Amino acid sequence: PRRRVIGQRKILPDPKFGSELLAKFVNILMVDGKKSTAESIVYSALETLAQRSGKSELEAFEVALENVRPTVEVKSRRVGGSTYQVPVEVRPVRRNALAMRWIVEAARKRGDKSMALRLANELSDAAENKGTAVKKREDVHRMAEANKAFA
Amino acid sequence: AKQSMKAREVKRVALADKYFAKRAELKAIISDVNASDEDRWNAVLKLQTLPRDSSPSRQRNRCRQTGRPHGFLRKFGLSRIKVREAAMRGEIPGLKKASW
Amino acid sequence: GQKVHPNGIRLGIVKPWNSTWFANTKEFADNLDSDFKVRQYLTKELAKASVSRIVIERPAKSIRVTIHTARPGIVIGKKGEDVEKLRKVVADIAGVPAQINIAEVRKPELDAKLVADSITSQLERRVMFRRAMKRAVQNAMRLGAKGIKVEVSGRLGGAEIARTEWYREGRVPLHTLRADIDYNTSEAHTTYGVIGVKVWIFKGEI
Amino acid sequence: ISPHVNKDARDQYEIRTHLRLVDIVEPTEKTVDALMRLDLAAGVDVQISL
RNA sequence: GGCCGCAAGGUUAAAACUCAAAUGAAUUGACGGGGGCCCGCACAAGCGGUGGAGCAUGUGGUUUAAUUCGAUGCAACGCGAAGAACCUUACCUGGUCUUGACAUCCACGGAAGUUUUCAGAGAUGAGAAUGUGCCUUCGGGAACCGUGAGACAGGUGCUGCAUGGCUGUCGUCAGCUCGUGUUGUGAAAUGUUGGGUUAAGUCCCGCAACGAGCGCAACCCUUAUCCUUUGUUGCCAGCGGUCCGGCCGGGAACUCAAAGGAGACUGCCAGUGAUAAACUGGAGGAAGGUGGGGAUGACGUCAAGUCAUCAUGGCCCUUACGACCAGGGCUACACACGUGCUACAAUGGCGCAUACAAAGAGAAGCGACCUCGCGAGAGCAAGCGGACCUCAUAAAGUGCGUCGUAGUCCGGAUUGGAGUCUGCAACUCGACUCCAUGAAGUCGGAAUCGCUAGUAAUCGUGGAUCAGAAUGCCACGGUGAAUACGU
Repeated sequence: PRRRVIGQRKILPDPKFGSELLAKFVNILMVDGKKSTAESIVYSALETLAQRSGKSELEAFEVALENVRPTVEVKSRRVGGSTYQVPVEVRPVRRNALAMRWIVEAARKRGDKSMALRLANELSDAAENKGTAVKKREDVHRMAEANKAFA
Repeated sequence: AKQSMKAREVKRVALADKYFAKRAELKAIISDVNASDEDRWNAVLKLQTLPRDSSPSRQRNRCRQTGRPHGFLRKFGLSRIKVREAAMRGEIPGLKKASW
Repeated sequence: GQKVHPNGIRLGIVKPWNSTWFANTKEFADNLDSDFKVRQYLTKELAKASVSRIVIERPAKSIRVTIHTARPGIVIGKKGEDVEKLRKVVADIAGVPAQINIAEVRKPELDAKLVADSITSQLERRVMFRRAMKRAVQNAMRLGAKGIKVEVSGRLGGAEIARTEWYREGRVPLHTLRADIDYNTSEAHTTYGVIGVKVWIFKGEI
Repeated sequence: ISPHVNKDARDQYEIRTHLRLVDIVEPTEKTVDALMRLDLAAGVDVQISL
């Protein structure tokens, strides 16, 4: 806004584990105010992912996120009558938010049967450095690299 | 509203008040089960000879000060415009502007 | 823009109602109609006695009417004959026993209805509207109102193009809900059409 | 609130009805007669059940 | 025409005809692809939609005997209509009346229940019964019916560019003005500009100004925390009966009902700032700096809307532009646009069984228990003018099964048969139920809309109008996000 200071809203932690990251992930997955459905889907997905890797659900989740977090991006400027792409850094909260959004968006487009299966497959591919989310990170970094002259 | 429409309404109310009992009796005959199966036919043929304006469904509610056929309220017997004028003057007990 | 009705917005805060009775859904409308007819009759019959308010009450199975006036002698008459005639006609209209009471207005120059009526009467006899308005304002301020406003609208003086004019003295705070503001209106019927009049009088905060 | 087309621009009104109940347990003839022979303000409705 | 010049041209220098103005310097505004400062879902950061399909509903056009009249960039198009089968109705076709369907006056005779023939009906005729009350000093005729004649009635006929009243919009924007004094020949100016600050012409300081008014804020309603009064139709920690249930004796504690009160003021603490106004942070507190939401609309602008709510100057028609009646139309259909509902599916469809609400309405009304019918419903009949009875069973949710990516166990337009109910009467033109049928459609081109929090999105429930007839309008609660670096 123009003359405002916006505080932070309090977010409850997860009921099974105790993380706020997982709560934010549930929130980004939910549709139409149906939180129980999203919780069920996420718990099923994490359960199926833990067996494929023999490590804890939280550790697998963090491993998946660390390969999707971005570092730099491009904004649009127009002062000389033309559109320029200006590279900027990304701050941590935005890094996490963008990673989560890209993971869910990639999962929804897959062709497996159930949403839990789609999410599990997408997370495993991300942990191995494959999939549309990782391709998106690559594209963003490429565009930011091709414009370092305007920094 | 024209002066003839109000007269029409007055005539309708008069006839509907005049023929109230005859219609109720004939309709009870027609509706009641285990009748003669011929009295029913005769009552059906008799109900349609009474004047048309004796059916209470030919009546239209009107504002009691202007005769308007739209925007009627039953508690007050008036239309919206006259309701508002009286309310602002203070002529309807208990009524006032509300907020919540 | 458009403005809210002063009396209406002040009902129940600092202003009273003009009718006081309780009824149910099957008598409400009939009672409203009877009140309308009674007020119409009295307003026609006392057109020259300076009436300013007609209050109605319905206790038990009867009607009691209180008339606020500046000429109680002219309303009553010779040993009450006129009041008796009014009582009989009102009882006939209502359909139940009737009672009539009279109250006096001490200062007719501080009453909004009577000021508007006087201006309309003067306008129907071809007086100058500026003179009429100024005289009203001066009289009210002399007798001690904290403020007054007068407004007039129409074909003033016979012009072909209509117009609105107004005058003000003192204070007239219309956004303050505890201000005691008096308000009323009146109409004039001339050879060129209708002319409208509005009056505001301010008397203090409560 | 407009004589012709303006579908917004409404007014909203309210009527409030207040209610109270009183009970008498051990009456006497004089008390009941006194209650029946009484008159109160001219805007209240009173209903008596024996 | 003369003089001068190689030329280009220079110099001296008219008239006819035409217009009622052309011009200089200053003043108040409006505008600028001029400058400076500040605001708003204005952009930016996000979430969900409209534009493509079928259906509902309004408008343009076209057609018709008629498809009644009004609203038109934002500020007309689910708008006047909060409910067109007859009525409503103002339009069309045909049949009828002329002081009249609705009033006040004069004078010639008497009223109100039933019941037969002809009309589509309006409206014509034949018959039976009745003898009202009430100073009858006879004149009462009041109450209410026939005809006759004329002063009159009657008009949703035209002009919102003759008007009153009411309403939209710029805009809940922070502005708009006056008295006395002073400056200028004057139109005008100052005050209202300046340094800070604020949501605010809000506040302080300075200054040829000193003061005041209408607007801003406050007083009104609702929501969040306490306590003192009264406890049925509302309520059960402690006590005791048991057929298990607030059922019963009881109790006045609690939830709740509704009247009186208490509380929030930058009041307290530190830092900044002009020895200020204010600002950033902290304590205690249910709540903190306008705690959240409503009502409240300045001087004025658009010859803005309404003579069809009503009232009203001036025109216009009176065996007709005024009454009465039956049938039809306002629902048409090659086409173009606005506002909505239902979908295109596994965060789902279908079967079984199981938690948790708020706010309303009801006597020509709301209609329990029981019986009959697959069902819409029907029969017989308690209770309630209601914290007691009824409408009335919340849904999304949760548990267990099946369907396995197909135009399908997705979607439910159209069309055939058989019925129910309201109402004199459902052909044109109502709502609903059963069996059968099973269309377009796989996420929508250029455009374009809403929303900053208990909001958007999604799920159900009630009312006004109303014999019957909501996917519209006005209210109520359940679950419950994403994002705001910045101008």
